[PDB]
Amino acid sequence: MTDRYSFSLTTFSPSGKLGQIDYALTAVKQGVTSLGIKATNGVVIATEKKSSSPLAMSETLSKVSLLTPDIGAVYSGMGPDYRVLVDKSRKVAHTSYKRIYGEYPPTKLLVSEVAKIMQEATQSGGVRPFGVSLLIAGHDEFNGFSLYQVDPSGSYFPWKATAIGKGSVAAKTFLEKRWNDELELEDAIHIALLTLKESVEGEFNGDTIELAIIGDENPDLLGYTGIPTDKGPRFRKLTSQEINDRLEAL
Amino acid sequence: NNYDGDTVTFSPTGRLFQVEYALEAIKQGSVTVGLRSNTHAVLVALKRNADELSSYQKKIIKCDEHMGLSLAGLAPDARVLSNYLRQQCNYSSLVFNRKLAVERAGHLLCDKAQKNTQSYGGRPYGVGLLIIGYDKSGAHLLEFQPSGNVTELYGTAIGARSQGAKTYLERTLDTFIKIDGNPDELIKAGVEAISQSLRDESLTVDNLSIAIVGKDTPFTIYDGEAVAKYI
Amino acid sequence: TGYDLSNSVFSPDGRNFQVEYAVKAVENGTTSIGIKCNDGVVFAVEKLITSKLLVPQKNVKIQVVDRHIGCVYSGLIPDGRHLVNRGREEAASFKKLYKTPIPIPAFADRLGQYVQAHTLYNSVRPFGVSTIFGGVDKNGAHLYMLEPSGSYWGYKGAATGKGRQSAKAELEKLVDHHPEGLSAREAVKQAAKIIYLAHEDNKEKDFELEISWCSLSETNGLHKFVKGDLLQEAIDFAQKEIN
Amino acid sequence: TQQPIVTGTSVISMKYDNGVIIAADNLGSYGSLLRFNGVERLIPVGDNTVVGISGDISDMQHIERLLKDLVTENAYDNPLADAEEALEPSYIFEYLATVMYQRRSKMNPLWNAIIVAGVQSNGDQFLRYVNLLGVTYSSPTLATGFGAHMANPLLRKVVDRESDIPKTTVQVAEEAIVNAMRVLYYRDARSSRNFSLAIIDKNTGLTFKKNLQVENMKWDFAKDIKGYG
Amino acid sequence: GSRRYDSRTTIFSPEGRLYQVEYALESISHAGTAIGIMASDGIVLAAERKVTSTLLEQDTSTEKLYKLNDKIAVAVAGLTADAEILINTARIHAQNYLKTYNEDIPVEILVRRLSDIKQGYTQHGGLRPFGVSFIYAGYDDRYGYQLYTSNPSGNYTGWKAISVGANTSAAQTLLQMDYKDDMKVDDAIELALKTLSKTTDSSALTYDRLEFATIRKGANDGEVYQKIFKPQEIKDILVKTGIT
Amino acid sequence: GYDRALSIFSPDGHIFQVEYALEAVKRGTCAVGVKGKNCVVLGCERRSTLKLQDTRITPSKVSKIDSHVVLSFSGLNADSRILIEKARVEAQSHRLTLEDPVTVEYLTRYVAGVQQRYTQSGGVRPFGVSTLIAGFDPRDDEPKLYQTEPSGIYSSWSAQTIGRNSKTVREFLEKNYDRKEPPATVEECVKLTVRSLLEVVQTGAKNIEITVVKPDSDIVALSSEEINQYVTQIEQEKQE
Amino acid sequence: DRGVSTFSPEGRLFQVEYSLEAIKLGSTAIGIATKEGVVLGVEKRATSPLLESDSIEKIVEIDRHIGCAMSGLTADARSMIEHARTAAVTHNLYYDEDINVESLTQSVCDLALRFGELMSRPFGVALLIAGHDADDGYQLFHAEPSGTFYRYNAKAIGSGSEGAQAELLNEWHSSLTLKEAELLVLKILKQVMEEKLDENNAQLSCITKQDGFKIYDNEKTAELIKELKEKEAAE
Amino acid sequence: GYDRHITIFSPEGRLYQVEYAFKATNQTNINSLAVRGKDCTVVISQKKVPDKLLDPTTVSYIFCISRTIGMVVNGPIPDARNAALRAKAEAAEFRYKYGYDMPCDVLAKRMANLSQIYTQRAYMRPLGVILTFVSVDEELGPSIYKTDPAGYYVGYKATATGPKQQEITTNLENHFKKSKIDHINEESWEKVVEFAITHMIDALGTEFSKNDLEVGVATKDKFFTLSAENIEERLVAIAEQ
Amino acid sequence: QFNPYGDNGGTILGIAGEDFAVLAGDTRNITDYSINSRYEPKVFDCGDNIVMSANGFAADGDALVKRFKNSVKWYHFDHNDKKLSINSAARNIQHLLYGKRFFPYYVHTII
Ligand SMILES: [Cl-]
Ligand SMILES: [Mg+2]
Repeated sequence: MTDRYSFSLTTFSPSGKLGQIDYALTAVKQGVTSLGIKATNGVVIATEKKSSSPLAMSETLSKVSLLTPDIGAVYSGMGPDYRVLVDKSRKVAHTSYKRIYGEYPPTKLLVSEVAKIMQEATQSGGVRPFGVSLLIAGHDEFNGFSLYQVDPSGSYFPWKATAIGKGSVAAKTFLEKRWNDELELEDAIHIALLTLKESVEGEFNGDTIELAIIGDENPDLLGYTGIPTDKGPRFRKLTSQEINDRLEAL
Repeated sequence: NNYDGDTVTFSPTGRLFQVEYALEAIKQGSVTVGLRSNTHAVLVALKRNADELSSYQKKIIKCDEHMGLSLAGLAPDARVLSNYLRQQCNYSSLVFNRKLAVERAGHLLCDKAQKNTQSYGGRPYGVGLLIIGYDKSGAHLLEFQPSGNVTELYGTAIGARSQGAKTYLERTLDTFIKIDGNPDELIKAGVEAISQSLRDESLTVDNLSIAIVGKDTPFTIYDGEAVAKYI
Repeated sequence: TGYDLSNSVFSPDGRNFQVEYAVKAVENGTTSIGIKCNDGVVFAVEKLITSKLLVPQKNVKIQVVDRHIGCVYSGLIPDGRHLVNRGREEAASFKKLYKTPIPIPAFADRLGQYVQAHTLYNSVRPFGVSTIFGGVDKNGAHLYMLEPSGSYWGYKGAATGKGRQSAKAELEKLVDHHPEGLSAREAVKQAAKIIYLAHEDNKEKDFELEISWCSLSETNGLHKFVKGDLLQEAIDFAQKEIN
Repeated sequence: TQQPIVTGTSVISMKYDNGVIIAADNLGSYGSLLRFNGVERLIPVGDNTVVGISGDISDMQHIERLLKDLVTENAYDNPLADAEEALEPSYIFEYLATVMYQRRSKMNPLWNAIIVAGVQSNGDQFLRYVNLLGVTYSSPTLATGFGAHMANPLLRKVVDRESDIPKTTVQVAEEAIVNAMRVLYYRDARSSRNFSLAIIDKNTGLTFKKNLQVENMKWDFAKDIKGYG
Repeated sequence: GSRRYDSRTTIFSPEGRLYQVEYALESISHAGTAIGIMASDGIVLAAERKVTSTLLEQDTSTEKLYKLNDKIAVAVAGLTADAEILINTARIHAQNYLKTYNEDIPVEILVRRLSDIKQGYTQHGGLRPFGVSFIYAGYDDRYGYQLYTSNPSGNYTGWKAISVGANTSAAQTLLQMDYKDDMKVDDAIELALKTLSKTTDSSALTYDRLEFATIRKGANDGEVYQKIFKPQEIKDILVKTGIT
Repeated sequence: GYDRALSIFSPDGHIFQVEYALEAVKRGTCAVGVKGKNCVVLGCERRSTLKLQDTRITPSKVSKIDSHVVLSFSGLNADSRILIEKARVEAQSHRLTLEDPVTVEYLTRYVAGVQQRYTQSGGVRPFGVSTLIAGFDPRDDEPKLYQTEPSGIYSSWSAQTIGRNSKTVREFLEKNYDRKEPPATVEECVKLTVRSLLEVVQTGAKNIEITVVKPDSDIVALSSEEINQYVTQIEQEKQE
Repeated sequence: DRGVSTFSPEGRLFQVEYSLEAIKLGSTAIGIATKEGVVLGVEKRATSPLLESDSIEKIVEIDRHIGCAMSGLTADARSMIEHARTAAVTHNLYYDEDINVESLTQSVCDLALRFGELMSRPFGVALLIAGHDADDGYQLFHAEPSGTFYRYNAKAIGSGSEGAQAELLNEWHSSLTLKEAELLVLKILKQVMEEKLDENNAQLSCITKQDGFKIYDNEKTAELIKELKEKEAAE
Repeated sequence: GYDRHITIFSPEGRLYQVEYAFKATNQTNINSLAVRGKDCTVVISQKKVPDKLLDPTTVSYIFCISRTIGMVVNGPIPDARNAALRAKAEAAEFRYKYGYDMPCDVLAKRMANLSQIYTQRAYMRPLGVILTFVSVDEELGPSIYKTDPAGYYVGYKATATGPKQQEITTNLENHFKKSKIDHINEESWEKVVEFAITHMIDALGTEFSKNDLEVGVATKDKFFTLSAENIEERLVAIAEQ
Repeated sequence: QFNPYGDNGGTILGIAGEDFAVLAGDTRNITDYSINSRYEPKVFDCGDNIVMSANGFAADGDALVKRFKNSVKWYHFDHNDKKLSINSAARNIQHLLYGKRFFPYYVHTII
């Protein structure tokens, strides 16, 4: 046995293209649409819960994932690749930061670590790139609210608002017309729901849409009282009911 | 064809071509004969020279006081396999105060050769061996192929033109098995057997190589004027 | 195409062609069988006499694992030996940790997982043998047959090699005609017959019969070779049936 | 490096004209506590060898398992496993001696003294000793622990040198062994009355005697002994 | 076995060229242009962000210009993710040197170390090379202000003015025409922006499409300051130099 | 680890990876070595395709391995740094254990050994570099000049050139260098080295580098103006 | 591509057979064994007149009683020589004696087939190993990259080998003197060399029991070349 | 075209080896079904013994992973047993390290993560199996979680796997559209097994004897398989109404 | 604490004549005040006309002799059945002993 694939499976072609990265981006393009919008007092990330079967319980499949109490992530592309990246991202937030500094990493640095893992799958021996693009939203004390995109190459870029996957080209145009620097969080959620309706074919409700925010601190979700400086997570996943309430004022 | 690039690949008819190509190296090698009675076991080997200035390549290797072999094919591979036998004979003596059985020696050689036929990167051994020995169950003769197949025989031959000597032994089977307590007559039968594989060349004093092991006879090799008696 | 050049590659059918090619090496080998009897198992094998120069009864093919398991195989003989060596390591470590001798189903899976592991990577070749094996444990007699893919099942009777179709037909008759079961001594006799009948596929060269058995009453649940008078009796019974 | 916990006392043995005799009691001591009263310390290997072990019992049970595995391993691909290629006493001893010396050389000994008694293929008597240090020696009589100090002197009166072996019958040899076991019971504080005895003869084979007791004991003279002066 | 799938990333062509290095250089030629200009009183680093969007958060964005320590910075051309791997290694090397000798690492030593890492990927390991070219702008007390470049081959060279990425042929000709040895930082700022303005594939050069940085001894007295320009500060210097 | 045999034999008995490494050397800028009676000179070509270069800080072509030995090269620049580093480490290791600096031959033998090793080790390609190693043995006034190549063969030379258009400058040296009477002075040796490069270089401006090594660790690099005076004097004699 | 340890359909290792082709391109080396000593001679073959020919080292000392000549990719020989020297010295350390010439040769040939996917390829160089020991006297061996070694009364390797070997076939007899052997190597080298043979483009050496292994001076070889010329003009 | 031999992306962003591993899944020609009751989870699978020489008691594609977790496999037996051994090892290790019984959904995730690795790492091939894990979880109650060669997994109200999965899937969909609940509203597991068998008969259009089926049942604190005689009693009850 | 060494007593004597040599040793083996054996051979014929005795701790003594006998066997295999001379045997034994310099063979050896 032994892993005898010690060589790169991603290489430069004569034209200077890294084929496997391009092909990974193609897989992301086929993926279901997900988006992110940044407001003055928050960030929203959203996607469609494309259920593979109606017998499947789509609540058990989480496309929007908490990475830290103040950082969340959504994807477009290959779901299994995303799931393992979330596991690695959660762990690296502890091993390379919280166990050293006693606090959770700022959004930009956690993104940097996730990017590094994705870059290494593009150069290391006997592996293919990750077939996902991530949208990571978060807050931290000194940088405030932020939203980042991470691609299969390991490249990452900050956004005011963006979309990835199936109908990203149309969705980004829709966001350019609606986005301004004076948006409140509720306004950004409203725009997110409007944008996402265009790329969804079938049912459009709280059970088929997954949406989370990075906003105010939620002391009710902390699980303990008595420490004034601990005020709770800024990441909150919206319920099915909370989404449907905002679809009436749509 | 497309399935002979390495030893890890079966062909569509379930053949291992790299092993078969290693088997071909034996057929190119010089002839060697093995035969035994109930008291003694004999190796006879036709040594091959490069030219008239060169020496004749040695064919027989001693493994222990009671065991040794003759080779045909890649000589360095025989050195590796014979060295392994020397160690295994030696381990048996040191640890268990026990002379290694010839049958068990065959089993160890089989398993060593097998590992090189199922793994990537390596290659099969390119040599065939005839192992003789005398242990607690009497005289023995073994034939080793680098496929892993080891066989216990009364007599045999391997190398180029080995079929002639093998047919002779098949006729003489009933006679030479009965040559008990007479080492010279058993060697005579082996020399007469290897003669059935000669063409153009004949058995000279520096051409012929003989080895014998038996009841009260340690494994000894005869070369030079020691084999003139049998020419 | 090219899906058959490397082990562990799925073809567009969902097949591993290298494993299927290993089966061809098994089908090319000599006939070997296994019969499950009332309180044990019997193993038998065809040994082709390539030449008069082969020493009779010396080139033993059937192998013992621990003291209660017998193993026989058809195909590449060295591959079978390698698998048995592993089986012996597995049985030893089991008995080391758990004290009791390895049960037959437990032992079957140890071989099965090891053979299956040789279909997971292109750095290794699949086994070129189908192995028939079994014995007696605390829950009684068990007979198994294990293929190059790692696939194995329990059997009432089992056969592999060049004369497997002939053997299988003969084994199927025994299952139908004996629903209550077969005795150990009967199974030895029947095993001899089936190898002799299966020898029609290898009729060019004459052969040597080799039989072994594990029985609770006849061998105290230990693996033993059939020798001397009991072997000759089974040969005579076999020779009488072909004529 | 360890210390022995549960231990077995003397193993005693001797040669006679046609074979060898070996014996050992059935006690497992836990320091001064006579904890376990049914411990077999003579372990037969085939029909031609008996290995007698003293010292640490946990290590004895490990050695017992090695010998059991040795018999299994010898039978593998061996048609003559019950004949010409059976395990000899000399093979079993050399194996153990190797293990004992290797273990002392890693500073992790099997805390035992071992006597291998048996008869070879050619009828020759085999009797040899090995211990935790890998030290080996042979003699017409051999004993471990207290047996070395008390049994050997008695057994050496029967067979003093090599030439006394053909003159010593099995009846005389067994008698001497049984008497030695009684003396050890009188004088060893970590011994028991119950013991096992094994005879390996070139003609009659292996005879293994269990549940033997020390008998014909002299205690009556104790009644007359009064005070300390 | 596995050999079948090996691209063999570390071999020579019949002409004695390294295939993967040459192809990595082809990749870099499509990246946004980065320019470095060295003056007597400082160094300028200018670089063009690739076809941006109005929804990109520019003030928190960094794709081109990175700080290695207080005295050394780099402009990137190529795969950003590849660059960040090397950048972090270089930052560690600088600190290792500072811990060992209690002096800031000389610019060339840092450059040589990174270049040797790149070289290794071309000679052994069977991995693809880093698709990155760097411009190093730095200062030390031995050689003063220094500009270097390195590419995927691991070769590095020193420069008075240099460009990497897209349209380097055109950019280098324009720099070779207007560069003089007695030039000052304020003049070099103007040259760097004028060169990018002419070589750019975009319709017009604006603040949102640029990253800019200076290394000046314009730091109060006998010390060196690194200035990574803010979006508004790039907008101001574009008006000052008369481009917008 | 990556173990792939990149340097292997071909049916005609050639190792193509080693031969292709020589083609990389052919592409490299020309380097020349000439030994006089009491000195060795190393000349090097600088391609003038690169202006706006900072010559203060740009890696110089000639590298000191120790105070008494120098190394120049033709081929891949990045590859040469690895050989230079290893050579410098071995020079200090030799001083540490033998209590004497390396001989020029010993240092050459070491570097050549490294180059050879990379032609039959798994997972590695040969160095695309040939070197000229020059200097003086400790307490010895006999000039030394050696050459190495990717295969790992090495040898001593009265005069030698490597790199692009080296065939031409070797032609020049073979007719102009007399063994019975080598360049007796530093001047004569430098002049012959500049003359040899002027057959190939283009302009005699910043395209020629010259380094003179004398006995007892006396190594100096000539400046632009000093070399320019040789360039001037050569062509003024040529106009006749 | 294909394995480095692959067998051909004829039963030969591709890489070993290909390395033998590289050895055919190498410069000529000749060895002759006599009862008075073994002579070793090589063609230097300088690629240019500016190359100082005395730095061409194709004859090498392994120990006092064992010498060695090479032909083929001579850079590959350095690690083989290193191992040979180490094996010779190590055996003297372990056994307080000289090592047998055969045993030294066998140790060198054990390296040959240690290649795969250990070194990445076989050696591209053949060696003539000459020496003396008490048991078997004066000996000459031919060590190949196949791992095989043959003893020879006389042997030529390199580009002019088959022509030289045919000449050695006729000329060698069991009563040759050392002086006769020296002239014979020079004669056959001169026959197969491209350039005209002299003391600067050819090199001689020998091994005797008394004096051990000695590389001949250019002045000493020059006299033996002059002695050769005169005796050929004598008939 | 070596992008079809190992798990690297094709130009369309596809992994052909993964897709072909899905095809290997149906090589056994066996259909399985899983449903949830109030207090239980039932799994049924077709059993086919084509050879008379086989011991039918050893032919099985249902595995007892832990005391609480059961696993049915759709795919070749060697890969099935590979997955079974690993799942057993993982479930035991979990209990040792974390002091409580591994949940069904967590084991599914773990095996799915392992499967994901085989789609990303080149030297390891995907296993040609679909794994359906069943239990009565102490927190989530009756649970069905299914894993495939892509590394995908999800919870199910009910599920079906095999060549004729679509027919069974649609049959189950139509039932849950009527009842408007996420489970079989039934007290006893015996009747939930009867439901499972009935709806398989309806979907496939085939009758079953006691030897044609294989049944696994998960309850609180144990998973077990039914004997041929236990299945016979189930078949009798179906026929009598 | 475990003591890996012991003392088995015994005495040995080697004398070199003009054209002969003798190596003598008593046959008694002991521990403390007990006799283990009255006849336990201590001087051994090792082949090639060499006799050897390693006196002191008998386990180490037996190990050393066994390894030297083995070294003679492998000397024959490796060097064409050449006779191992007494001086060569002596140097070889030095290396066997010094190989365990930091965990010595507790013996005094004579050949
Ligand atoms: Cl996991
Ligand atoms: Mg894979």
